[PDB]
Amino acid sequence: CDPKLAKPEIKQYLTKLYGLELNKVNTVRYTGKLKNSILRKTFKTKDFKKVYAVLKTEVEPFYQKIETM
Amino acid sequence: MFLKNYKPKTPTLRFKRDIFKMTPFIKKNNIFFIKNKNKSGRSTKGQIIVRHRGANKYNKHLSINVNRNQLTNLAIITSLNYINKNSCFIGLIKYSNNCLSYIKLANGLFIGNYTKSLDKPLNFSFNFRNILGSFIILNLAPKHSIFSNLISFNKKKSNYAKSAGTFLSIIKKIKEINLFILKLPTGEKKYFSGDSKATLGRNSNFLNKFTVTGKAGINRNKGWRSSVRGVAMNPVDHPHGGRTKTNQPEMSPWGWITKKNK
Amino acid sequence: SIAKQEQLFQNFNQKDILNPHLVNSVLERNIQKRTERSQKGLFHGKQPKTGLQTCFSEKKSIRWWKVNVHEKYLWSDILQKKIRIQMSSKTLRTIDKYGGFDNYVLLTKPKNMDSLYGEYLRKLMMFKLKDPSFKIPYIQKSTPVKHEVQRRRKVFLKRPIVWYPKEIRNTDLTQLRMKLPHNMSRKELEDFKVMEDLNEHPERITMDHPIVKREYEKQMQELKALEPERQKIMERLERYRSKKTLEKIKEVCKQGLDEWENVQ
Amino acid sequence: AKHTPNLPTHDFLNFKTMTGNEILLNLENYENLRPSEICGALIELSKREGHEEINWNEHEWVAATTEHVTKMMPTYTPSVVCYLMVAFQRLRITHEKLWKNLTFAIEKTIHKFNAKSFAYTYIAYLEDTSRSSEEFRKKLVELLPIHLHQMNPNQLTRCFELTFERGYMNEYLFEQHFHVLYWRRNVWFGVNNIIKVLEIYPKLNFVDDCDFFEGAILANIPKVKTQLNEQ
Amino acid sequence: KQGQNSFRKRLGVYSYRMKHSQYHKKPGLIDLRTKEELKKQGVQGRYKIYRMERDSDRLFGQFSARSKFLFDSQRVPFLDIPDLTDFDLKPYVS
RNA sequence: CAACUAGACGGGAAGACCCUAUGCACCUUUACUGUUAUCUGUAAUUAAUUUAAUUACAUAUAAAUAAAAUAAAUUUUAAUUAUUUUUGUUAUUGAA
RNA sequence: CUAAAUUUGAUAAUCUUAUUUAGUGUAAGUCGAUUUCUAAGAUAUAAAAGUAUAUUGUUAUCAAUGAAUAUAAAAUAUAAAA
RNA sequence: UAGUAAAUUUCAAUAAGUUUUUGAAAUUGAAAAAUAGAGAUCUACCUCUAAAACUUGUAAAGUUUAAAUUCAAUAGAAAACAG
Ligand SMILES: [Mg+2]
Ligand SMILES: [Mg+2]
Ligand SMILES: [Mg+2]
Ligand SMILES: [Mg+2]
Ligand SMILES: [Mg+2]
Ligand SMILES: [Mg+2]
Ligand SMILES: [Mg+2]
Ligand SMILES: [Mg+2]
Ligand SMILES: [Mg+2]
Ligand SMILES: [Mg+2]
Ligand SMILES: [Mg+2]
Ligand SMILES: [Mg+2]
Ligand SMILES: [Mg+2]
Ligand SMILES: [Mg+2]
Ligand SMILES: [Mg+2]
Ligand SMILES: [Mg+2]
Ligand SMILES: [Mg+2]
Ligand SMILES: [Mg+2]
Ligand SMILES: [Mg+2]
Ligand SMILES: [Mg+2]
Ligand SMILES: [Mg+2]
Ligand SMILES: [Mg+2]
Ligand SMILES: [Mg+2]
Ligand SMILES: [Mg+2]
Ligand SMILES: [Mg+2]
Ligand SMILES: [Mg+2]
Ligand SMILES: [Mg+2]
Ligand SMILES: [Mg+2]
Ligand SMILES: [Mg+2]
Ligand SMILES: [Mg+2]
Ligand SMILES: [Mg+2]
Ligand SMILES: [Mg+2]
Ligand SMILES: [Mg+2]
Ligand SMILES: [Mg+2]
Ligand SMILES: [Mg+2]
Ligand SMILES: [Mg+2]
Repeated sequence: CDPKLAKPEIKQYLTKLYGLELNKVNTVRYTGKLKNSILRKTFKTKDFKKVYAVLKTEVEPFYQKIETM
Repeated sequence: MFLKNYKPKTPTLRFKRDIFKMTPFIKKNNIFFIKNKNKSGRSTKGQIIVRHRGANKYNKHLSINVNRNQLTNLAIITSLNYINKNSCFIGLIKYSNNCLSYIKLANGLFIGNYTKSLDKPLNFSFNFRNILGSFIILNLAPKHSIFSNLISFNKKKSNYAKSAGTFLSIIKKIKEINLFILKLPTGEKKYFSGDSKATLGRNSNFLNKFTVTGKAGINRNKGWRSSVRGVAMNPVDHPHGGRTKTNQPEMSPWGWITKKNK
Repeated sequence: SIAKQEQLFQNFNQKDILNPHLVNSVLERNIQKRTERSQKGLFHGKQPKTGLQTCFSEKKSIRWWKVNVHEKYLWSDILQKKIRIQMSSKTLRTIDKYGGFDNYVLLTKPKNMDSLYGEYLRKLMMFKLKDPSFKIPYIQKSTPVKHEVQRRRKVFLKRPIVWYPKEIRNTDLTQLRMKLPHNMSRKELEDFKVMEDLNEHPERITMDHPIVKREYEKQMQELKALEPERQKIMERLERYRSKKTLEKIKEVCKQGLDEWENVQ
Repeated sequence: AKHTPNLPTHDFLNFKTMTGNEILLNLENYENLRPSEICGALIELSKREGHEEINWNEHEWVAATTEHVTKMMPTYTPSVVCYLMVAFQRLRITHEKLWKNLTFAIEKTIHKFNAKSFAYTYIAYLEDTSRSSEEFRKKLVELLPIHLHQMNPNQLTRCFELTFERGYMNEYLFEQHFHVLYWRRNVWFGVNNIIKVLEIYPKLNFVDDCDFFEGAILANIPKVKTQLNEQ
Repeated sequence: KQGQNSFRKRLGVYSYRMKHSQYHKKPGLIDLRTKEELKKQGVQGRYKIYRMERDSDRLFGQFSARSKFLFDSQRVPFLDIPDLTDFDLKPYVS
């Protein structure tokens, strides 16, 4: 997500648009970490927010993780 | 209300003498009690303006009826409490309407005694035939008497004799113009009016004069820090400073003469 | 309009000259050469100055001249209010010329009267003429502010002088306070002379009298309301374990009652 | 912009300059305004020209304004109640449910009123015998001398007449409290308030054992003459 | 690590995690970097911060005198998203 | 190479004490000149009458004794008694 | 924490709180804060004063190191408790 | 442009450390062109002038461009991406 968002906006954003039933919604915020370019000038990355959407239904693990490799 | 001569079990208890502060008879309340910031001799801008002053373990405030005009019922005394800055006792006072307050007590009182305020002459207190420690008008008083907390007719608060063991003896009485001539603790004289008001009898703790601290830590725990001579000090810091401990004239650090005729 | 003090109030309305927050924006500013007091008052263009004091050996040092000031309250016949005013001795010299104060504010040019406060009063004094239905409840900087108590004693107000119980806090406790003669009623003045005479002749005091019969009933009711609190006290001393400390105090408290008996 | 006016934080509304019409628009939004804001809206209508010719009992929003108060009256602070009373007093308003919930909102708060705020009750409830019972009025008389001595002069003589015409006046109140003030504190009242006195003392079967007509009043009038007009 | 030092004073407070747990007051209503500058502006910065917290959209319900919070769904923004079933258009034109 | 330290007027601070410079700093005082606190006469603010007091004007507090302003009640908030203050401020004289 | 590499880690290094590159990871109706209350204090600040621009700041906002609290919610008045 | 002009004590800026003038602080305060003021203290004679307002756009640091005067990487700027 964009970290400006909030849960009750996320809730109706999904149920209206993708139309999937949910029991619970969670939220976690992260800060973009600092790194170094090739020429060794610093630059900060972007801040982002994570959402752990809990559902009623079953899910296939193709969306839950990456393939077994 | 009595002195304690201590047995010299230490160096500081050899000469010490202090008063029984009567903790069993002090039922403490949260009705009249504030503890303010301790002012260590400083302004609001933090600068010291009066020296030799600091922390006080015995800081408090207890609100008192110096002026007891507002009620005339008879009263008793339930308890007591001690004040530090003047080393005076006080006592609660329960009026017949179950009211409550603190007062300045006089010497010779204690729990169980009665006290009131008086609008009218003395024969018309059928209760409280004894008269000590009562709020009374100066005209409505005997020939001989002594007053301890005076409230002049042109005034709200009291400004004289508020300390321990003090009083104001009478020299004259002029009922014509209603003008009395009272003596102060120093000896000076002042015109007062018989429409004014005061208490009867000396204030509590006549016996502070017969006291010995005996320990520096009894003053440190009041807000009295350590003084320093002007002679140990360097010449920058004090106008006596130097190696000579003799000095014409004898001065103050801001610059002015302390000892006159001298 | 060449006066900088006129440009500021220039575009104000009959409705914006009342907003006190906005006027204070204009009176609490700083002008180029004029002081910050000289706009709070009506000096007639006068300001202090500096210069060089001298000596015998011709040394020199900064010295400050200053301007006379005459703090004063004046009444404006138009506005029907009093106004504080600081002013020089040239204003007094002139107010008598133009006649009254409401003509000084209202005939001078702002170039000579270099105050802002003198032009704020001017415009409040023209609108009142152009509309006598103009309500001016409060004039700005008209009078100072007086508090009740100092800043130190703001704390001690918190706790009550006498605590009254719930049944009694709001009743008429008025006959109970101690009564000086000028405060007290007609009947009580007459009763006082009766009380004033029998003090000298207590043989005449009996319960067969209205006043004494009136009082003795009252006072004995007060005593009877205290005996419960008395009994609660004497129990405390009774169940108190140490008696030497008690007998010690009674030796002291007697020393006070003896003095009071034999005063001299 | 330089030199801004340094205005406070509070978002309240100053009606004190607004025209009367500009007040009524903001009274449309009565459900949302704060109770301290209504007080400043209604009292000022009294100060605007043309409030006598109107009957505000029939005006739409002023009517609904009351019906919002009568619900939320006991929620309000004790100061506020004295601010409404005067406003509905000054606006000539009659609403039975209004004058019930005020009175029960005042028996609560009678102990937190300033003297000046005890007066505006003592007039409003005695200037009309219909706004309450007599039991409530008898309480007010039993509470008057608490606040009497400290009130304005113009605020006493209005409280001194409303006793006599209603008949609650006793010897206790007259000889202890009232007569002492006029007999000692005599011209402090002023000229417009002594006129009313001299029409009442004769009605009272009064004696003049005092010598205050000459010595207290008449001897002390010419110390005030600035107050005197042709009327 | 190298070259991170002076770059990190300059950011200052780029996140809510940094200071002690009792430092950030009314966090989400205003972005930190606009709040941390105003607090260096002294007095009017405080007043300006208070006026924005008052008039902030992202307060989805009033506070309480207690630790509990009041949630009003009417302050929540609304979305006009319709149903897309039986919708023939598609995001690319032939 | 291990080891020692007699000497390289041995290495480390353009070193310690002493003298000069028409150099500096801080401190002292009956060193020179001076500033200020502070004391003082006249004048302004300040008016009338009487023979220096009295009154008048004015400021404030108190006596159960008006307030006002700061969002929320519209008309000099001027009575009396006692006491306080101009032992002031500004220009000026001389001293300090 | 995981994977890969060896460049000033007081040696070496397949190792990593030397260094380099990338990726993963902190789930809250309650806890801990925010919020309410207030202390010391801060303050180009309301009103108002002082004054040379030589300054103040009884309001208001901010400010624990303190006090109380989870399930219906807000408020006036009173009393008691923590 | 009447509490103005001007005057007495002091200071300031006027080349002048002193004797003006122009202005300010304090104190006083005028006339009516027949009047008033300056002319290095005062007097006389004469001469000159009339003590109201307004009016000269581009000043300044910063960026960029064109040109002249200059340096060519221990120079030029602190910096040939560096506040
Ligand atoms: Mg979370
Ligand atoms: Mg100091
Ligand atoms: Mg000392
Ligand atoms: Mg010593
Ligand atoms: Mg020494
Ligand atoms: Mg020194
Ligand atoms: Mg010295
Ligand atoms: Mg020796
Ligand atoms: Mg201001
Ligand atoms: Mg002054
Ligand atoms: Mg931490
Ligand atoms: Mg919690
Ligand atoms: Mg060796
Ligand atoms: Mg050597
Ligand atoms: Mg030489
Ligand atoms: Mg108002
Ligand atoms: Mg003098
Ligand atoms: Mg002088
Ligand atoms: Mg591994
Ligand atoms: Mg290595
Ligand atoms: Mg390997
Ligand atoms: Mg390592
Ligand atoms: Mg590790
Ligand atoms: Mg906090
Ligand atoms: Mg804490
Ligand atoms: Mg010169
Ligand atoms: Mg020169
Ligand atoms: Mg001159
Ligand atoms: Mg001139
Ligand atoms: Mg000239
Ligand atoms: Mg000349
Ligand atoms: Mg010549
Ligand atoms: Mg010009
Ligand atoms: Mg090269
Ligand atoms: Mg090179
Ligand atoms: Mg270079």
